[PDB]
Amino acid sequence: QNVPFQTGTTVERKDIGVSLKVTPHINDGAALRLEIEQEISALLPNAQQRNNTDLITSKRSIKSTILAENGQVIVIGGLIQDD
Amino acid sequence: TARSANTRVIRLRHNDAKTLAETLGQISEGMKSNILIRADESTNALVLLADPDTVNALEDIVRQLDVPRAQVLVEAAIVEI
Amino acid sequence: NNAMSRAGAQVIADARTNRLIILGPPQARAKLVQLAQSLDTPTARSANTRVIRLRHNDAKTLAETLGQISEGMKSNILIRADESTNALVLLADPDTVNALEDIVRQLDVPRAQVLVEAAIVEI
Amino acid sequence: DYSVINLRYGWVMDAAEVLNNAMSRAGAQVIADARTNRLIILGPPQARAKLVQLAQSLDTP
Amino acid sequence: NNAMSRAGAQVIADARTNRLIILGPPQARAKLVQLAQSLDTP
Repeated sequence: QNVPFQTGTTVERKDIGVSLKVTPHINDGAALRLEIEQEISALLPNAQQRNNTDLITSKRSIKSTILAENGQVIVIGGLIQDD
Repeated sequence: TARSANTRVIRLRHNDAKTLAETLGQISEGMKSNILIRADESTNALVLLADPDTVNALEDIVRQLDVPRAQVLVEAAIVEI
Repeated sequence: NNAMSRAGAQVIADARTNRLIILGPPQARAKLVQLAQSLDTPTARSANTRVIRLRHNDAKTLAETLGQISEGMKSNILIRADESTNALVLLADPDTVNALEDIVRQLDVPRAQVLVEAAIVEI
Repeated sequence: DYSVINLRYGWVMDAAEVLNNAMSRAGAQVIADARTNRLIILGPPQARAKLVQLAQSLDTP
Repeated sequence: NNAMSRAGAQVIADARTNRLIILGPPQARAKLVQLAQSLDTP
């Protein structure tokens, strides 16, 4: 989805949902470079305060720059949270 | 006789004409009795005017700067439990 | 004009039709037609250029540095860039070509990666 | 006598001031070609031979 | 050039190939090749 959000009322449009922005850099051969900006947003109906849409605009947002090999499933990021 | 019909027209692939034309104009001082490389962004072409040795040298430049580039299919995956 | 010592014979140029009118001895005619036939042969400052692809580096970024070091390799020296195919156009004598290849082969390396695992414990 | 020689790496631009002063203060002469790197020398045969040898040592990096 | 007093002998430089062409007496040749061999020392 694409939602509004207040910047005052002077609201503004803003995108919510799965997203991916790649920029490669390619050698003549192996070992490509990637500039990844991946994210997963959401939107929350449950925990609403006395205010506007509590837009989970990042729920994951990894903005990294890696250098991979052209058939190799690799791991970019992670989170293990125990409580 | 000479300095007559010593010109050349080059089509370009995977490159703009003016973008390479600035670089060829900036390297063509060292190939200098006259040398003229101008561009055309409509049909993406390049007009050369040079002696045939310089014509062959600029063809060697052009044939090694017009390549099909490479593509990546990126599959990012996210698992959450 | 200086073929005859300090004149006698004469020489007249035509730069439009590339003609030579010489007024003198027949042996200077013959030997300098032979020097003409050796003289209209192509030779040096011809096909002394180079094209270099780059890896892990931009072309213009290294091109400023090579242009700022290439005064000390100077009879002419020309390194220009291309950011489209990331390439580098060299024009130099072959010793200077080999020296700039030694520069380039030691400035284009695959860089290194870090996996950082930060951890936070609170009791 | 008159002759013309090549150069592999040598420059007639640098060697012109050399060979003009190769004979003392002229006699012999020397003529440069910086497009085709040619050398036309008009003089004694031993200066020819010794300076072709200096050319062959001179076009070395 | 000032090795001989005020000329006679001559001296010719090559700053590209670092050559020295000297036209004169053999003892000035020998002593100044020795000064060259002491002269090209840091």
